[PDB]
Amino acid sequence: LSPMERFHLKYLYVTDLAEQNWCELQTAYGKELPGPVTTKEDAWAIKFLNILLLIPTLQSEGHIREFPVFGEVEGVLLVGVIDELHYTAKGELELAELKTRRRPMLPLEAQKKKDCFQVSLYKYIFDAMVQGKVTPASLIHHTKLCLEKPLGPSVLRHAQQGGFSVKSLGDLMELVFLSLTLSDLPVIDILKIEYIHQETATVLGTEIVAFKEKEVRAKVQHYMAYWMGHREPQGVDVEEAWKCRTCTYADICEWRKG
Ligand code: SF4
Ligand SMILES: [Mg+2]
Repeated sequence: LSPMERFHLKYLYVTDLAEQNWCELQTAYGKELPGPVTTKEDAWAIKFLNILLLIPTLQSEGHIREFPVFGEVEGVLLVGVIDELHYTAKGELELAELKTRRRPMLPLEAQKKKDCFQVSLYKYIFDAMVQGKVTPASLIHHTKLCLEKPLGPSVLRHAQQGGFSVKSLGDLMELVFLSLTLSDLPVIDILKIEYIHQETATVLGTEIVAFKEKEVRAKVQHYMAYWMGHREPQGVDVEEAWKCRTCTYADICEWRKG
């Protein structure tokens, strides 16, 4: 029985893989020992209507926030939300992820590696979306969305308020696929992480992620291999054994003992 089946998971979040970069075993324990008026058809419809509104905003106002992303990645559906997207002064599409720290210390290199992998996943999924690699069939196969169930009045409220007339959920998805791929949306050019002190608003550092598609794909194939149940989960390396000093599951983790 695969972890996705054991933990009753049908898709994953981008942060689930980011926390998996910190420790795969700690992430596994987090899903095993954790510590309805709307419908999944309605929730995804709201996500689609947000996209249909954000695409022209980014292409006209040049700046958007909270852009949802999704797509099948190595047999697993990965879902995420981009903090910020905007065109630079040179016409480059830049992604911004803001990290606030309560203490004014520089971020750990292990924290930077985890954050670099999170935004690399954002570009990985976003680029696949605007280039026509994410179909409505792949989402329906993974989310079990029933297309003939009519959308609840909460969504038609959220919709016609913006002027658009929705048909069924299937027609809503086909317009999203059209608007993602045929509206001249480019690939994300710049991946930018910014670390800020919460109080004094001091810049604690700024990373510009050097995106390499082959390395990103290889790391994803390795991580998704565990979730599909093809290999045992791994703990942290010995040089990063300090991660278990504060790990919730350090008292029953037999990797830290072995
Ligand atoms: S104790 Fe260390 S190796 Fe074990 S789950 Fe926690 S962080 Fe991972
Ligand atoms: Mg964010």
